[PDB]
Formats: sequence, C-alpha cells, structure tokens
Amino acid sequence: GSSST
Amino acid sequence: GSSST
Amino acid sequence: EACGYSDRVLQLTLGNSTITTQEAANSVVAYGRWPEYLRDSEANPVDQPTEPDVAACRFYTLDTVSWTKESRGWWWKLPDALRDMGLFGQNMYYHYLGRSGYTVHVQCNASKFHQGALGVFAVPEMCLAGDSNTTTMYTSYQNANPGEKGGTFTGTFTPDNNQTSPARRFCPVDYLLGNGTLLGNAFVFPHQIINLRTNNCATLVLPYVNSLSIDSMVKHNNWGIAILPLAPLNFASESSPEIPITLTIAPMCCEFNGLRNITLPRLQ
Amino acid sequence: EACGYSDRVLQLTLGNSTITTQEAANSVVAYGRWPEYLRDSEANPVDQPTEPDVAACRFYTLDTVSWTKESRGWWWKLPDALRDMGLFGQNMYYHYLGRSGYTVHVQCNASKFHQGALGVFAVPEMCLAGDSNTTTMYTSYQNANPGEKGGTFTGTFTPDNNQTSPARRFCPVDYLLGNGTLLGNAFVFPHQIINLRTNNCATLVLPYVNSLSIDSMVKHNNWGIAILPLAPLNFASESSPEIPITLTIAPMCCEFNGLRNITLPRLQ
Amino acid sequence: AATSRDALPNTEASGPTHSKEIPALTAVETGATNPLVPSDTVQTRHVVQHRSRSESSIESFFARGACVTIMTVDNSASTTNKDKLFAVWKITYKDTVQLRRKLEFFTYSRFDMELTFVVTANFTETNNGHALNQVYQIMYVPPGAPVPEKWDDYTWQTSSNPSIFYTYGTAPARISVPYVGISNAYSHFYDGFSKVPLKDQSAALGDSLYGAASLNDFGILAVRVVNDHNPTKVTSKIRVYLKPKHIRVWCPRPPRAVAYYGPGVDYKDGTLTPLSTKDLTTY
Amino acid sequence: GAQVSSQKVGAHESTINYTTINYYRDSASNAASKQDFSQDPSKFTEPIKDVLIKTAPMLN
Amino acid sequence: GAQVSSQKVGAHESTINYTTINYYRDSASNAASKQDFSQDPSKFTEPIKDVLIKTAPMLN
Ligand SMILES: CCCCCCCCCCCCC/C=C\[C@H](O)[C@H](N)CO
Ligand SMILES: *C(=O)CCCCCCCCCCCCC
Ligand SMILES: *C(=O)CCCCCCCCCCCCC
Repeated sequence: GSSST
Repeated sequence: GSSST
Repeated sequence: EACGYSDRVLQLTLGNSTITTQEAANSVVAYGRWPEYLRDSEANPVDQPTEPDVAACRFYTLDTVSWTKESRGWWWKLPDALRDMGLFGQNMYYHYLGRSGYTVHVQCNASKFHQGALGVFAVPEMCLAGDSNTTTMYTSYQNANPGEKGGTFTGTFTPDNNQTSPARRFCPVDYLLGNGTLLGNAFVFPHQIINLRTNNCATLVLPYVNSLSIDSMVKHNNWGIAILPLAPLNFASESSPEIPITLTIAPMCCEFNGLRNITLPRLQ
Repeated sequence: EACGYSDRVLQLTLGNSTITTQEAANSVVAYGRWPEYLRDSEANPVDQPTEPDVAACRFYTLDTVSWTKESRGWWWKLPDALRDMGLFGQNMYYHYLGRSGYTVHVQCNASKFHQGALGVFAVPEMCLAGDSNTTTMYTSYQNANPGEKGGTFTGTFTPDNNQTSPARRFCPVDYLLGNGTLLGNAFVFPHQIINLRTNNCATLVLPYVNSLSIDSMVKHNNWGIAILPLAPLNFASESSPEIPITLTIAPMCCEFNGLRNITLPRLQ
Repeated sequence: AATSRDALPNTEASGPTHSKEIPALTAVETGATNPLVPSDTVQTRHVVQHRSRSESSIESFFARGACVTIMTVDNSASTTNKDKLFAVWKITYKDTVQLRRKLEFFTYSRFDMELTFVVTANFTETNNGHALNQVYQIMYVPPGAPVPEKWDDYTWQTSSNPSIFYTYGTAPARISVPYVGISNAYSHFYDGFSKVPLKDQSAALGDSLYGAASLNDFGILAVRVVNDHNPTKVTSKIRVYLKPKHIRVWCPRPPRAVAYYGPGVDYKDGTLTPLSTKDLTTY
Repeated sequence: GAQVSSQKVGAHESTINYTTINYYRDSASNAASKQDFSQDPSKFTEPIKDVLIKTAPMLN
Repeated sequence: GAQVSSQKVGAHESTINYTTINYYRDSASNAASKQDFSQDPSKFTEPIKDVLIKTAPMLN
C-alpha cells in the first residue's frame, strides 16, 4: 500500500 | 497516505 | 506619567557613560530587535569568543561637525567610525572576526527661533556610489573608510576625469541617497528626524545585521549612518547661521573571534 | 599511571594556546593558591570590571635569551614584562587599576651530555638594589622597568661614580639575590630548578599577591621572576657552550577597573 | 496564523466625535508612521471587507521567470584563425535589469532557484543547405572546476559537474538548485571589500573592488552545440530564465531610481534626473 | 504521500480541493505551495521603544 | 506499493514528504534512494591492535 520513512 | 490542508 | 516621566526626557547608561536628554522624540529600536550576543545554535567560529563588555560597550563621541545653510549632508560607516575608539578599536584590529550592535545618539540643539530638520538614517549595507564613469566599483578602501571624520553628501554628481591618477572616492549625491535610489524613500530604513522645533536629538538602537552571524569588521561595514538636511537650517534673518552636530555611538553586545597579531591597515 | 600518565609529561592550555612538555619536574602552585577573580567581599573599586578572559589569558612568549659559562643570571618583573603583549598590555594601559595571576613556563633543553642547573624563583615584591652609593632608592622608572627584555644579575657590585649624569639603574648582585639577602635562601620563595639531567622546564602558577585587592599595574610590579645558574653550564669539553632559555608567560583571572584614555609612559 | 490570502479587516461604523483623543495629530520625528484607519478621522459605515493581499506575498511578488542572459553559440568549422563558438557566462542576476530591481527592494534573500532555458536557432548564410537537429550541452562549472577552452576538450566529459543535454525543438529545459550560498543568506548589497590593505604591503597587493566579495561568486555556465559542423552555418541563442522559488527576504530598501551602471550601485552622469516637471498647485 | 489542500474559489460555475505529490527527494525540486503567512508591519512602521497609542499624544 | 519518505528541507517558503513507486521488477532499474549510512573512520584512522586513548601517551 504505503511505506513510511 | 494523504494530508489535508 | 503623574510622577512626571516623559517620552522626551531620557537617560541612557552604558559602561562608565551616561547620556541625558530633555528633548527627545522617543527612541528607535531598529526592526524591533534589541542587540544580542551570538546564540549557540547560530554560532559558527568554534574558538572561545572575547566579550570585552563595559570596556568596549560604552559611549564614544566622534568629532563634532557643523551645520550651515550650505550643508548637503554627512555619512559614517559602522564599525569604521569607531575603529580608533579605545578598547573597542583594539579588539576589532586584534581579531579576524567581530560582531556588534550599537546605540547611536545624534545631538543637535538650537533655539525656539531657529528652524530646520535633519533626517537621521541607519542603513544596513550602505553601499555608496563612486566618482567614476571610467571604472565602476573603484572606490579605494582608504576613501571608503574615513574613520570618525566620516564623509559628506553632495548636490552634484561630478565624474573624475583624471585617468592617470584617479581620485577613487565616492561621489554620493544627496537626493539619490548617495546610492541611486530616491532620498524620499530612505524612511523605510530605521530612522528619526531632528526637527529643531520638536527635538534636539535622535536615538537609534541598532542590532547586528548581516547575512552571517559574524564577519570581518575590518573588511566590512554592517551599518551606515546618513544624516541629511530635509529642511535647511534657518535662523532669525541671519544669512549665515551655524549649529553643531555631535555623534556619540556605543557598541553593544560585541564579541570577537580569531585572535592573532594586530591588523595594521593602509588608511591613507 | 598504568595508562601512562606522568609527572614529567604535561600539557597546559590557556585561550588559543597550548604548551607541551615531556621532561617536567611536576609544576608549582605558589603558596598553594590558584589564581582567582576578585570576590565581592574583598572588592574595592565599585565600577564594573572588564574581564578580557581568553583575549588576555593566553601564553605570550618573550625574547629568548642565551645561557653561557659566563652568565650570571636574568630577571623580569610582572606585569612589566607583559606590558606590550597583545590585548593584555592594552587592558593594562587603558585602566587605572588591574589585577592578575600568571602561569610562568621557563624553557631550556640541552642533551644527556650537557650539565647545569637554573634556579627559577618567583618573588612577591622583588625590590632590587640600585647602582648608587651617593643616592639611595634612585633607580629610575625606565631602568626599573625593562619590559620583556628583562635585566641581568652581576657577580660584582660597582657604584656609579658619575654624579653629573647618574645611570640610575639597578646593580643586582647574584649571591645577594640582587637585594641584600643570600641567594641560598631564595628557595623560601616559590621555585623550581631546571637541572639539565632531570628536566627541561620550570612551571610556576602564581596567584595575584599584594597588600591590596587591586592596584596600578603601571606603577607597581607584583611579582619578580629571577633565573640564576646554581650550577654553571657545561658541555663535553667545549670551552664556550651555549643553550637558549625561553620565557612563556600567561596572565590568569585578570580584571581591570577605572577605564579612561590610554597611558603613554616615558620608557626611555 | 494570519495567511496571505485572508481578507483584510472590516471597516467598523463610526459616528461623530468631540474629545481629548487626538489620532490625527502625530510626530514623525519619532521614526514611526501613524497607524490610522478611516474611522479615526471621518464617519464610517460598516463594511465587510473581502479583499486580500494574496498576490503581494513575497513569494507571489517573485513567482515569475525573468530573463537574466542570452548566450550565443554556433556550429561552425574551427579554422586556424577562428574556432567553433561555444559560450561562457558568469552566473548572475545583474546583467539584466528587471529581476535585479525587484530583488533589490531587499538587502538579503534566501531562495531555491529555478532555471529554465529557451533555445532558438537560425541559418546565417544564404545557401540552401541544411543542418540536422542540434543537441546542446549546458554545463555548470562551479568556482574551481576547469573552464572549457575549446568546444570539444576534455572538460565536457562532466563526470562531476551537472550538465543538461537539450534537444532542439523539445520543451525548454529546466532544473532546480537549492539555496547554495556560503552565507546564511544571499547579500544583494555588501558594503565592504574582499581584502584589507596592510601598511607593510604594496597598495597593489592590498587592493580589491568596492562591494565585491568572492571574485567567482557562483561559477559559470558553459554552452556548446554537441554536433559536429555542417557545411552551412547555424547560429543559436540560449535565453536563461531565473525564478526564485521558496523565498525569504530581509531589510527593505528604496528601489533603484536612476539607470543601473555596472554590478554595483554606481551611476552615470546624465542619467540622474528621474523626476519630471510638474507645478506645485497643478493637479 | 498525497497532500490535499483547498483552493480559494474566485468565480463559481462545498470546498474545492487540489492534490499535490512530491516526486523528488530534494525540497528544492518542489513547486511553491503559496500557503504563506502575513505579519504585522510594526518592525518597520512603529520601531519605537515605547509602544504607540494612536489616540494619545505621540509626544508627552 | 508506494514508499513515502521525508525530505530534509533547506530553504523554507511540518515534515515535507515525497513519494516513490518502483515501476520495474529488477532492482537495478530503480533510482538511487540516497538514504545512506555513515560509519566511523577507525578502520583507516586507528587500525591499531590496542585501542587508542587520546589523552594518554600513544607510546607507553
Ligand atoms: C545544469 C545547470 C545548473 C545551474 C546551477 C547554477 C548554480 C549557481 C546558482 C547561484 C545562485 C545565484 C543567486 C543570485 C545571486 C546572488 O544572490 C547575489 N549576487 C547576492 O549574493
Ligand atoms: C502517498 O503518496 C501515497 C499515495 C500514492 C498515490 C499515487 C502516486 C502517483 C504516482 C507517484 C509517483 C511518485 C514519483 C517518484
Ligand atoms: C502500491 O503501489 C499500491 C498503490 C498504487 C498507487 C498508484 C500507482 C500508480 C501507477 C503505478 C504503475 C506501476 C508501473 C508498472
């Protein structure tokens, strides 16, 4: 979906 | 994802 | 105030020096910022700074000039005008880097029968125009930096025609603020007016302003002080009146970095 | 120490300056008192003091002298020896009053085949004897104060017989410590010995000592540094050996009161 | 929290007055501007104000690409007395006047810079002939890097300098650059010198231009036609447009009132009369 | 990672919004948001040490 | 499959982010993330068998 860094 | 302003 | 406190009557005390005034027009803090020491989060040179405090942050009085019907105006640069002032000047020439704020107090009293108005402007980076139309950006360090005597404005541009031995000095035209912009707009810079019927002094508190936290005081002037007659001197029916103008300036929150041997500049 | 720390190997850092030594004989703190700023309970002038801190409390190296078989000894006075040293000297001449402590580091290296021993003494109020038997207390300010070059001791008293134009200088005889007392007793003053087989330097940390909290640095010297050859220089079988002696001194916790215009002394 | 597009304050209704409150009287000597609004000196009605200052925010005032230079290159045969023409330009906003005047309303600024390149070509000789579509190399060479001496030398390899290879007839080229100043802000004015003249040194040795800081402030753009030459000559021009995005400014200044005369604040004799005749009592 | 903000609508035909996604790692590559703040002019218009009350005498 | 990371913002006009989607099966086709690590220089600057304490004698 989405990954956050 | 999304941010709302 | 019902105890008598007035906008017009002030006392300023810095170090071993005190100024009193009984005809002030309040006082200005440039851009609303009071002078401050350099904060750790904005610091750049890493060596321990020197902060001479009262030894340098005190009122120094420069040579008194004279206002007459023919006067076109005067200018000074900071820190240049204070380069020979006691321990401030010493600290300046001993260090690569230095920063400072200032309290500028311009003094000019006359009488209820005299009239005239001096515009007193503090300009950040007050770059002035040169005397040349053969070479631009040519004013020499020596002529750009008069020290305490300052320079003057002129009502006339006159180009240096000696090409063999150029004067290499400024030719600052008064209605063009010595820099190619109109004098009527100089009020966007921090200023006060000494209008003789109203007040006998101007007081400007200047923060250190620069695109850097600290810099070479010897190579660079942060502020320029420009004093111009907005309304000419006049008295009774005398054809040749004169009243003096005295500049007293105090460095504030000054600190220095990069100590070495003393700088010995070529000033003539 | 099992990490290697030695009595003999030291590093001293004050301001932008560092001294290293690998052949020290520990270091001395005179009378067990480290330098300090003037306490409020002992304060006397009421004006805000200046405390230049790193700008003045740093190591200044004086002119190097030369030790030979004929050398009788050398002397310096503090603060006199530092009167022309950067911002310390400036602060001294700009103020009526000043107080300071010092780290004194005497340097003299040679080789495992040289021999000799320098007594290095720090004397509070080191009053020296004059050259005259016609007028006592006659040494002039100029001759009492050599600045960084210092003076020397002699093995012989010789009275000035010019009455018309008296020399007005000191005539400090070495075995009489230049002051009428026996040199063998100078060890009651804070001292170290540079014995060439053992060490190549002396380090003395001197507190401000005086019968007052603060005084005129220009009129009065608080400490005297006396260096005398207790055992003469010698090397291999050379008849004329020479090794240099260098003095590096740092002011500590110095503060000044009574700011005015700068003092311009008659030094010649 | 007041934003640039918020409506300005409403006019509040105000009626007749007779008091010791004196808004109209003031004293400009103090250095202050009298903060009055219409209801201080006249009777007003209530108005719900909808106007905003959105278009005069510092960002909006500068949010436009301005031409800062025109570079000329050609694609000619290099011959013993004349080489194929490549161009070299010292990056600056002071070669043209319009963006310069806008930035100079202020003393200092910070911004990200957007550069857009418009490229046009033409035939210069009469002959019929042709050229095939040109590719251009716009190489940035920062202070210290080898400036090209010939259209085809080793420096155009660009292992580390950024280059744009632009194809003729495609959309104008564009890149962004961050705030790259060696100071905390760009100085539009520097009242100083880059050298202190020392007494112990010759005058020549201590000399430097007034108001100039780093001699090669930002480096150069070097532009060439990458193609080999045609029998027919083609000249091209690269127009460079600069837009300051994400901008902050400090210390306002009166705008330039007489013609620019060099990179400094200098002025030319004969250009010092901006204002025109108009009689004091003539509308 | 989409940022959704509102438009201030001028001529009309709810809140209308628009979407923005940053395509690059360097903030310098971003478009300008135009979401800017205003401040009061005081540092230039009233730089005096003693606060000015407009109904009062400026000189007392 | 979108990867959302933050930008380090230099000149300013919250956290600003940017988005990345990989369009290809081979990691070799991907752009560079520039999300890199730093290490200490010791393997080159202090390759000695016995740990160096800088205040101590290097030779004891
Ligand atoms: C492939 C093309 C890359 C082009 C890169 C250009 C980078 C250099 C940008 C320099 C920034 C110039 C900003 C304007 C001028 C200065 O602000 C004024 N003289 C004040 O310092
Ligand atoms: C946050 O961004 C999560 C939602 C992703 C929405 C679709 C993105 C559209 C294409 C983005 C390409 C990114 C450019 C490197
Ligand atoms: C994770 O990626 C789920 C979200 C999908 C967001 C929109 C994708 C935009 C177009 C992707 C094309 C992929 C290329 C083969």
